[PDB]
Amino acid sequence: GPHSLRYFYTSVSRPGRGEPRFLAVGYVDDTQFVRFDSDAPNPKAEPRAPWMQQPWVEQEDPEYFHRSTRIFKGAAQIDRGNLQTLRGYYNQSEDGSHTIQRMFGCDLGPDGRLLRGYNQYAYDGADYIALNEDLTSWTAADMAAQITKRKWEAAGDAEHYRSYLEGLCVKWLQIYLDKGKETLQRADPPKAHVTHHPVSAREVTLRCWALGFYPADISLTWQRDGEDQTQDMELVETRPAGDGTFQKWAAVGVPPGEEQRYTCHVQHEGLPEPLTLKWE
Amino acid sequence: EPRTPKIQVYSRHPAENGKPNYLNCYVYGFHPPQIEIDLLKNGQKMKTEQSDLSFSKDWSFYLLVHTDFTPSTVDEYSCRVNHSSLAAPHMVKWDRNN
Amino acid sequence: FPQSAPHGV
Repeated sequence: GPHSLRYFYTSVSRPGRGEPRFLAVGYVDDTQFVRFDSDAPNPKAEPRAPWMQQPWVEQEDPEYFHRSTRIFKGAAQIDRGNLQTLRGYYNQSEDGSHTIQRMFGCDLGPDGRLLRGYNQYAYDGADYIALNEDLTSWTAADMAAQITKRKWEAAGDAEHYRSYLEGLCVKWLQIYLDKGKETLQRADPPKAHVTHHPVSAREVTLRCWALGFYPADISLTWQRDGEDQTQDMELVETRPAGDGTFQKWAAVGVPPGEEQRYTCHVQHEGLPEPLTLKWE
Repeated sequence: EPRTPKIQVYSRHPAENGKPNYLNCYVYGFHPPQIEIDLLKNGQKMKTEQSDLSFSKDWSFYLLVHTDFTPSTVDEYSCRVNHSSLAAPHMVKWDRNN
Repeated sequence: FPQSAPHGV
């Protein structure tokens, strides 16, 4: 199935309070595996999954962390420059805090070949420049980013991203999926139950719970006699349990006595077949 | 133009008065990334852990703030969030049904 | 395995 390797770079200026801070995190699918923080005393790339703390890493590259460290310190340095130049482009005072984000990686087909590369930037939370899926031209969001586009196009920067994607990106994603097989590929189903919560004479809340599922992707819906109630149900965002699984619920207010007319539907890649369940 | 954080306060496992559990405050969809997130027991700041700052497709940030707790009929739990998008700190009561 | 941009914006 379709897997992804994504790094997330955030730098934030702090006028007066000192030098910009830089944070990086790497994910495979919904699973974080590394972190970096330019404010840590002797700052290094740090494993943040168990399957990154295991001897295979040394064996594939004994310089894994030192190299990742080197690259994050580079990215951190470049972003300190980006924050100065973006002030200029936008004609901003030195006084306010601003933010540069970068999100990059690759998706793999079930073919297991490169499906798609990403390399995109935001400034103060808004779309700045993104590499197009040709992997040669950039989409500038505004007239500041157009300067960046002219510069990067003229220097052929896109090419260095291309070969990272076609080289290292796919290569390491397959390594991670292999070595992290038990965590990354082994997909825990939701354990689902319905709870019953009186509100008044007129409505009882039927809340459908999905707990302990990985990956985060799920569909959680109430139907009355086969008819979807999506427009008239309460559905929280999928939220992390804290143990690397996710939680979700969907609630519907129904007349008391009507409880067995409602069926909760749960679909998740970890289920042999879609769960259907009811009150008690 | 800042984006206002959404907040969910909930336990890792279904709450049982007496059983040590994990209290979670998930706060997501915010920008900029500077934010104050505390877990409160009877309105007093608990010792917490915070996830590594990350963000979504739309560039909005998300953090998870968590600690060990033991639910009890005597104790109130809440999450306090302050962000540039808010006129003043918002607090969200832990309810076991939430 | 990460990558840093060749040049600044």
